[PDB]
Amino acid sequence: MEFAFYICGLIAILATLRVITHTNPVHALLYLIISLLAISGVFFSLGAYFAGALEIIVYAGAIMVLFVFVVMMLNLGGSEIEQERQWLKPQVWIGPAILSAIMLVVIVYAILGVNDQGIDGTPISAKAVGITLFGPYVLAVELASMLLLAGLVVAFHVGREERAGEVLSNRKDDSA
Amino acid sequence: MIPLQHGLILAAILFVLGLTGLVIRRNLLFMLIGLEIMINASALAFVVAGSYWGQTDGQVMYILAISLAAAEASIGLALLLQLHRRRQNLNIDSVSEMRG
Amino acid sequence: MTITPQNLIALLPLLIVGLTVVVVMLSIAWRRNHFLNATLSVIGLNAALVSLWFVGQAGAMDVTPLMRVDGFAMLYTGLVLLASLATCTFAYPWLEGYNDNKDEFYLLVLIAALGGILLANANHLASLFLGIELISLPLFGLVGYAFRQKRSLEASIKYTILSAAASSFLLFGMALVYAQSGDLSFVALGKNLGDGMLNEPLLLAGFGLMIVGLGFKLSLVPFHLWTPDVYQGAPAPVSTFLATASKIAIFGVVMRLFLYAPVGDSEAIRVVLAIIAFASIIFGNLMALSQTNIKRLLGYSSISHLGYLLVALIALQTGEMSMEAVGVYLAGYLFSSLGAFGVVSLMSSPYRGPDADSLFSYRGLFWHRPILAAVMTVMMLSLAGIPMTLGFIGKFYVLAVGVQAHLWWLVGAVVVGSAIGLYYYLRVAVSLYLHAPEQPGRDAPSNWQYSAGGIVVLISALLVLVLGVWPQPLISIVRLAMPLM
Amino acid sequence: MSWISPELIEILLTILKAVVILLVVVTCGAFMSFGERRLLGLFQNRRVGWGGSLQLVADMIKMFFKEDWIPKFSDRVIFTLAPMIAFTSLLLAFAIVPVSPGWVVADLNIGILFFLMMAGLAVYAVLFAGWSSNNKYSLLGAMRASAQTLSYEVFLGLSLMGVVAQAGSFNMTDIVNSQAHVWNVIPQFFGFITFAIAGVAVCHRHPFDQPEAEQELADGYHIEYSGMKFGLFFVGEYIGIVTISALMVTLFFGGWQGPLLPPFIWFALKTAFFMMMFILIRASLPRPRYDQVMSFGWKICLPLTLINLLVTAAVILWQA
Amino acid sequence: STEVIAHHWAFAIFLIVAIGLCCLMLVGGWFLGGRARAARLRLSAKFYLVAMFFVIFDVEALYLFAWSTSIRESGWVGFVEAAIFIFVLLAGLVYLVRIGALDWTP
Ligand SMILES: CCCCCCCCCCCCCCCCCC(=O)OC[C@H](COP(=O)(O)OCCN)OC(=O)CCCCCCCCCCCCCCCCC
Ligand SMILES: [Cl-]
Repeated sequence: MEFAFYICGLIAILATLRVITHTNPVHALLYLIISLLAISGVFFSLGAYFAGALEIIVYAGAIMVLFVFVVMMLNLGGSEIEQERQWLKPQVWIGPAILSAIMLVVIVYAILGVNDQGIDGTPISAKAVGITLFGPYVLAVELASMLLLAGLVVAFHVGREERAGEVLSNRKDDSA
Repeated sequence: MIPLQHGLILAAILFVLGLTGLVIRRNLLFMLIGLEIMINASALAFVVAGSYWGQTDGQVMYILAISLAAAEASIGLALLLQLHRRRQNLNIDSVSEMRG
Repeated sequence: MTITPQNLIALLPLLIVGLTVVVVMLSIAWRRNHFLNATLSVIGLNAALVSLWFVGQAGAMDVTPLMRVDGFAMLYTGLVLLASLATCTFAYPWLEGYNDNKDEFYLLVLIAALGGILLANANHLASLFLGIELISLPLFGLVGYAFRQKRSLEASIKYTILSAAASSFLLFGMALVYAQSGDLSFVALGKNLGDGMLNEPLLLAGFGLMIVGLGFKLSLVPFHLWTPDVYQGAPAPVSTFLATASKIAIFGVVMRLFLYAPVGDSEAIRVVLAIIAFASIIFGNLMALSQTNIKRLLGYSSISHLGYLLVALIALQTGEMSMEAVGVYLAGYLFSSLGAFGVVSLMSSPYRGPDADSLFSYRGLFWHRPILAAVMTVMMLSLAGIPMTLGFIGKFYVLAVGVQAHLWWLVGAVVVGSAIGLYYYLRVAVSLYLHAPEQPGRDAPSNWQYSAGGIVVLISALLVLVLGVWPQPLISIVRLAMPLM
Repeated sequence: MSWISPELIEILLTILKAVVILLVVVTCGAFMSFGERRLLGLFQNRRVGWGGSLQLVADMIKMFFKEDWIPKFSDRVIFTLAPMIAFTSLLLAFAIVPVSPGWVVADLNIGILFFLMMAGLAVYAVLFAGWSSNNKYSLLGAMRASAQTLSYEVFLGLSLMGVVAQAGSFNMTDIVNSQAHVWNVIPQFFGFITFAIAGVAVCHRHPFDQPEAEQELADGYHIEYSGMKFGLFFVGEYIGIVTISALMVTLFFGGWQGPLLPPFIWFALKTAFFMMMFILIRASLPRPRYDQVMSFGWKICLPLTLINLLVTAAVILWQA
Repeated sequence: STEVIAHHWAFAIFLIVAIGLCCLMLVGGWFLGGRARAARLRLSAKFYLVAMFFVIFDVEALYLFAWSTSIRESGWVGFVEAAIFIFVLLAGLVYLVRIGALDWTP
């Protein structure tokens, strides 16, 4: 459990850094999937068996698939932005990095001053979560369907193509 | 046993890394990718807290969070498609016509 | 708690709007019909407004651990339903010129309204988190409904990315609050802390990260840079909803949170909220002083109006008029905003591409659209807070709550901010009666649907004036709508 | 034997049995590849070793000693990872399959959820193969195949929710013990049909193979692959069929529960029937159009799975 | 119990051997055997929509999975709640099919 938490916790931080600093979009997504698998191990180490599985079933097996689909559809990668590698230029990342560092320091300070009896790791099952979802949190599940419906309707409205054909040519203003 | 503080620090590191990514990258794709790291880190914190208190509420909040991430990434990537189809450019700096 | 038959009556508004979302979607499935689908949406939203009567007769009750139905919930539910019916009446004339799928607009307005009703009854952090996303995700599509317009796409991309970032700060903050509390209910946030121990570092940090998310949605400095760009890019019908429903729905849940949460009476949070209010009041008016775009001007205006409301929140744990002030102020802001944004919608309908957003377009409105100019004048005076308008009665409440709470720096800001505001509000008002010989103005549509929008902005102006001279009726209703403490 | 302890041997015999299961599964998948090719020939009315059994060994030697090749302009990491995912996805999912009482690599609480986790990651093999290949036509074929998979991966889990509902658990052993009296093939018949359709689609087997048939601008996500890397995809498919077949036995056919023969024999017997049932299907089934497969997954299977679960719930709560 | 510890080690070894076996076969192919000395276009968003629809429906299925393992404990109230959820899902599916968003051929 302890090894799993620290090893997976470290695999995640290292992979996440590779993602934000990578030039190749697909490689960045690969390191992002690696970090999601690492976070799934952290979830399992803490006893969150349901969250654990969902981390791989929905986040690294659906949301990420959609991202790869888009990168492969628009043939992303090798763009002037990813060729200039501006993010690597120190004058571009030093400022943002310092703001993030100060935010982390302040947050960590607050965390270090909290009561900590420790996380036992007793497994919380998906059955227990389901009893809660269809018991005290019933309105959440019903309204969550409406939220996903809104995503479906909006994504279709702005994501639908006006030009028919599996292969389309990139025209300015998508002129037909 | 894992110290609750250690779990919360892991989430904070992944949150600040995701934010740094959203600000240093001009590509809309890397900005959307950075947001996924931030929302995953917030969901991880809820699971850590729910595990410390031994409650299913942490995992229930995680499910609501991943549901938003799925819906937000869906709409987010749809706008990326529209921008690419009309401007063949993902530099967010170019999407800055309205100002002042 | 479980869902008893009695609990189900208190959910009528949420259940009716939800059923409307389904029936309208099944109607679009059967056959796209702009008139029928718009009509079905309006009928469902009205039915929900009428159901509020039955909810009130039933009485205050906590349906589940996530929702508490009381007078406050009914009042804010009514406000969101009114601002949403208006959005629909303003959309039909505009969507008539939209040569593309138009039934989905109403479908999204309904789901966003569901978010506001949830936020009105929200008594749990999960409800707060879900309600904001139910009122934000539909708006991403509404702000970018005319994706073919460059400004509308820019507005949608800006709102989506910034709202997503704001949702992560909110969730992370709620997670840190949970790590210290162990309960996600508002009444438990700060309850476990002992005497003099309320300022627990992590509890304060969680609230601080939650404020970044809530402050963004309420366009409060320093999370306000998005307001002018999104308000201008979003289609005019949508701008009306973003300026009214979202702000009122989210400001209300924040009031309930700082009222029920024990940590709400933290001086550190109060002093931080006070700096945000002062900046929002001064920065909003100063940035709107030189605006030549009415949409951007009304954006900066929202920044200041929300700053005025925050003063009542800062004086919440010191008096009882605080809740009454916000109710009266938000009622006035609703009618005043529906009036100004609605006139912009009618002058931008039918959709012909870019909206009439330049102040030059309104430089002789009276000599073409007399009643529309008169309404805009009344709303400009109301938003300025000029006695004889409901806007002033809202400002009076804020100043009274502030004085009773000795918020002298904030009361001084309201006076300086209002003085700065008079310059731009009056400029837009007097402009309507100037003579613009240049007439590139488009002819008004001639259908009862367009005339209905004109009635909405007219009735809203009449209410702003009648309640501006005789406010006791409204004061009595808002006083009945009190949270179940 | 000084270090040997009664507990250590238990933690050693268990590891040995897990390795045995892994080897037997990989062997079965490879053998089926040959067994099929031959049976298909018999159906078409048409050797290296014993009945051609050594043909499998011959192919492996050739593929191992074949010049390994990664396209000069191909992402080596993604190009090399694709075959790996195809081979080590459903193979890992076999860890939850109880082959006999006392023989299960992992008795996990998530149980069936682990198969769904691995099935979800399998899609990346197709996507990575297409993108890394650097062949524009391969990319289109990969995207077509990937869209087809997602159209069947959508109801894959929901097809098994009726079985989970009756068992009240995701644990496979609990699911088997719950078929003691009636196998779930009878009560959850629609689930069995839908799961079979989704399972073969996930394994990219007939008739969900060749999703690039209609498009002339599509070739396949295996065009640039050669040698072992090409073989890893082929073997992965058959290992996946074995895993699916063993899941159907465990989920709809009572697993190792049989009247007289030894428990393991039943498991094998039933699994072999399913492995050969797919073979009968391959020959006796005309490939439908890409449009038909896409539509069938979203308009027929997905609704049916959602309805089966609701009806199963009503019957369960009624009987209680 | 030694049983759970034994199963933990067995699962780990199975996973390590499985991935190790794949690497062995791949590295063998690379070593064994000799070797010769030696933008304008895009794919339709119809591919994205299918993936986006999959994501939405897959996340919706998560709730039904949690209900499935707890149908008896949730009772008839839970059935009524799930029924409403499944109906909304089917209603959206009907909408997608009727608007033609689910027909690959134009
Ligand atoms: C007769 C049947 C057929 C007709 C149906 C009705 C038709 C109209 C429907 C639309 C409007 C409905 C508004 C209903 C308000 C009255 C609700 C009510 O029952 O009021 C009393 C209620 C407390 O009732 P109870 O708990 O039974 O009292 C026990 C005392 N021992 O106390 C409350 O709950 C307080 C209610 C007032 C505050 C909330 C108001 C919400 C609605 C308005 C929102 C907008 C506000 C701004 C309006 C500005 C107008 C200029
Ligand atoms: Cl007029």
